[PDB]
Amino acid sequence: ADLQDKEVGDGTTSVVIIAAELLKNADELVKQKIHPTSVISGYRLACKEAVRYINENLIVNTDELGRDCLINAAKTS
Amino acid sequence: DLVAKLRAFHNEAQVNPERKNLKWIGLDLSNGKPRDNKQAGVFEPTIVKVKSLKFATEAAITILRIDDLIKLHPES
Amino acid sequence: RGKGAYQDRDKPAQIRFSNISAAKAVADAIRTSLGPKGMDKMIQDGKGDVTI
Ligand SMILES: Nc1ncnc2c1ncn2[C@@H]1O[C@H](COP(=O)(O)OP(=O)(O)O)[C@@H](O)[C@H]1O
Ligand SMILES: [Mg+2]
Repeated sequence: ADLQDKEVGDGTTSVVIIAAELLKNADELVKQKIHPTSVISGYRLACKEAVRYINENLIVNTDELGRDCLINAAKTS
Repeated sequence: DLVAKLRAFHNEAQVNPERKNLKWIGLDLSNGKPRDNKQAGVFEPTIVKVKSLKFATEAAITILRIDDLIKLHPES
Repeated sequence: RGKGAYQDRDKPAQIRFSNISAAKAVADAIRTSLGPKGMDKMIQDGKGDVTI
């Protein structure tokens, strides 16, 4: 959480919650005799593909919105 | 029900080429219904989500790699 | 002929067995972390330092 705060400044609670849920589900998989290497490889692949999908389909350019985008982002924060 | 409705909307967005505008549908916490968050002005920097995902994945991988703990008793 | 040296003292055998048992215990302890499918160990010192 401290690293997330230092490097980004927002989403500090979200990263902790996501990491804890990821660890819980990974342990649930491991309890079914799924090897931790397979779980780690799957997590890495899913993270890479999620980043790719976010960058390719879920981004909105701020040049088409103007000053209102900055105000909306600040309000959301 | 709210998460199910969100998942249904996003599934429709992903499987229907003409319903791609549903990607922006998020949560309207005041009324408890799905809402177009891009039109509602609910925005976050992309770097926040990307770094959150990367850091959380790395932390989960680091913790998951452990299978044994040795806790030495303090010498004092 | 028949019998040989009696070997009255039993301490050398006990010492050898204890050394072997300790070495085997260490080997079995660290066997789990071998190969691509071996997982890391987590060690916490008395001072509180943690290493994986
Ligand atoms: N007006 C809003 N409508 C719907 N969701 C929102 C709104 N404002 C913030 N959120 C969501 O609430 C979540 C929690 O953010 P928050 O906990 O405040 O950030 P942090 O994790 O840095 O504390 C964010 O992921 C954001 O998407
Ligand atoms: Mg925030």
